[PDB]
Amino acid sequence: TKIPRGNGPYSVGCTDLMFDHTNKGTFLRLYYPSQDNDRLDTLWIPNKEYFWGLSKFLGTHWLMGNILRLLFGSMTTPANWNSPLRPGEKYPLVVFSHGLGAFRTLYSAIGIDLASHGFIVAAVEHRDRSASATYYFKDQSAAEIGDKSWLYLRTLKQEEETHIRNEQVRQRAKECSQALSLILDIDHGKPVKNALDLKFDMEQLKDSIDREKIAVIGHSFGGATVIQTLSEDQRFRCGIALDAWMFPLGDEVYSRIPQPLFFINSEYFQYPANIIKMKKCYSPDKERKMITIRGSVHQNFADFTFATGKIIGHMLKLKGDIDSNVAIDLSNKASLAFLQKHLGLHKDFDQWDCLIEGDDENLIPGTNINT
Repeated sequence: TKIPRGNGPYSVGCTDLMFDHTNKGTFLRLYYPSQDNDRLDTLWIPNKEYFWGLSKFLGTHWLMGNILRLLFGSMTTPANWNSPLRPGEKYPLVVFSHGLGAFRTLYSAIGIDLASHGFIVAAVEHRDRSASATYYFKDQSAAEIGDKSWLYLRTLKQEEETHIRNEQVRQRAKECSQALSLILDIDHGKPVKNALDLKFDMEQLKDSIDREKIAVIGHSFGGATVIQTLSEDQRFRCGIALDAWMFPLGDEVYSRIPQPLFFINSEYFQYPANIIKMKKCYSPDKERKMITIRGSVHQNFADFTFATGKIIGHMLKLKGDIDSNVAIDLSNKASLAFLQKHLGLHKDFDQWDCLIEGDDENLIPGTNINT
């Protein structure tokens, strides 16, 4: 309801796709240009179990899950649920990777804005136990019945963090690559039975993808995921890391990323041990850009920044000093200029090329840490 509408001229639809039905299958939320703009009715957090998972992630208990559920269980996001895909054009494609404790529906302000500018967005739900919650089906009959097996976030010990975070980032990159293969195979006529029964016929995606114009975007854990996925999969032609959390990455990735990479940071999250890993990606033979959104916190990139009032938002660290709409517009506009530049798009996003340089009252070129 306070999650902003896309600023672009396309109307936006949304659906969910799970294939195959198993814990090793792909689960994603699709944002796309819709033919028609009938009602902004997409349910933001569609199952009680995500609220239960958010509560466990936050360190609270059962009452917190029910409180979040009471507060946000009927909150919508501004996209036409299961609206037909707009025909007649091949769309560039973004694969989006969520942060630790998030899941596929929590970056709709970004997904919806990109889609309103003519992108298809596949927001993946990771099954590495980094999502607060996710689900899959133990067999085709459980899928037919809607009999969901839930998987909740894994809490780690200290001695575990180094090994398990790196295993999770590797699974995450496999899941981004698999999600892309799923969309590309559908684009080229692979018959798929969605494990979820929804009005959106996935045959509409046949011959709807501009297969040369693929990018990967992600927040926090998903920013590390951008870098791992780029190093393994040359089908992704550039990456945008939103407040990348660099800890999970092994030292081998930094030399292994030919594609252009854009770091969009919050002012109040970053720290030298994290920033120094970002600088390790820099090379004179490669395009790396970094900007910092002045007055932003980590949560400015995710949908909970639009979920509360200005005052509660500041106390819970969901909002920064900057206005949440001003911050997301800067991140989305700079993203669009970067995607036009490195995917070769024939649109007008280059009007924001200056935001890539950090040339704005609310942007810092590079970083406040050491730029």
